[PDB]
Amino acid sequence: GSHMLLEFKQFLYEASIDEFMGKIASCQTLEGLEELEAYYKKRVKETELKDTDDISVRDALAGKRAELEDSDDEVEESF
Repeated sequence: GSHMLLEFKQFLYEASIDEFMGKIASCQTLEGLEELEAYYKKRVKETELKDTDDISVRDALAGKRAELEDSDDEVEESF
């Protein structure tokens, strides 16, 4: 069946944004987005993330961060 093309961009350039942009768009909490932000920083030495993931996802993750930071009304700091 299907496998990595080994000599092309395409399989990586789908890789970048396949669930992660959803995972941040769904993060529901800045405190979680920030854990996603640490998990992004934890991961991308363990793999590669090219240019493509980093901009697309960060601009979204940071995209959400401002929203979520408006949404700072989170657990125990405000119950």
